Amino acid sequence: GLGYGSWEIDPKDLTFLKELGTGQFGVVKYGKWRGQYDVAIKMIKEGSMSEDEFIEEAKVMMNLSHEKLVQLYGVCTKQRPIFIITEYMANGCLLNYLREMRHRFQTQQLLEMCKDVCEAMEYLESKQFLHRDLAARNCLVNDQGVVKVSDFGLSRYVLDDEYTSSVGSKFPVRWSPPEVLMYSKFSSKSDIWAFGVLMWEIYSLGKMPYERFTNSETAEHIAQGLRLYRPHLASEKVYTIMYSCWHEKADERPTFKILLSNILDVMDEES
Ligand SMILES: C=CC(=O)N1CCC[C@@H](n2nc(-c3ccc(Oc4ccccc4)cc3)c3c(N)ncnc32)C1
Repeated sequence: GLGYGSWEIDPKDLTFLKELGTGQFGVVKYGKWRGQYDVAIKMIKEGSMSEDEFIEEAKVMMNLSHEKLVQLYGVCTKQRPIFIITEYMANGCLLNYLREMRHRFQTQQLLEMCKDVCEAMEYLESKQFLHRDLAARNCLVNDQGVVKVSDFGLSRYVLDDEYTSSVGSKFPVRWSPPEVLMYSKFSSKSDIWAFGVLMWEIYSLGKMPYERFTNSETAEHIAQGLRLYRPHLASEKVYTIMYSCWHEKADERPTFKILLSNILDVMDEES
């Protein structure tokens, strides 16, 4: 209505129902919009984000739409803290979901999680949109067990320097290819590398990549041409797919379209 741009939600239309905890960038709640639509409300703590840049980017993010990508519905920016209003994903963070041994996952379920993420990433790649921090901790799971990609591109607006540079204590070293760790060279191929590490996280039921190493040791391991090795639940064909994401030469890594074709092939062969 009057006073609101197409990317702006009126916070008065929100009903808060449940505290979900603190996610990356701030406190998140479950609620309703206009009494009946389920939403998540992510509250951005003051001083944590480059707010005007994020608001401009939110306009582009609103236009992204894919069934395996968490939908951004709008933002509430007339007050502090600002809110990010998104699709609600009842089963929460993928990393925590993988770590719950009660699920007793079949490998076909794990491969479907990989396919869900790959479809979202093929869509982002088709829009020339980099995720820049793909990992299981940045994927969500809905009430139907569908995994969707979340927090896409958001790292660009984080003000805490410990998260933003390779030399920072909170940088995603374990999901980064050699050219990012050595030279800060981000590209579609650094999202491909990260996707291979995410496939390893899924097939490992949420183990930390390079679980016995520090970040410093991981960077040395990778720079020396060494890699993660095969999770017990991954078949040789699944391992070949994730390993292809880790070629030392970025231009020899597949695209998300190729990875999708490889995953569908294994799904058919392992059906
Ligand atoms: C370890 C506990 C666990 O599960 N957590 C940790 C506590 C909060 C939980 N969480 N987070 C979101 C969410 C909400 C908004 C959002 O903004 C976007 C910004 C840019 C692009 C897309 C989204 C990102 C994630 C979220 C959600 N949507 N639905 C349910 N739980 C959520 C996940």
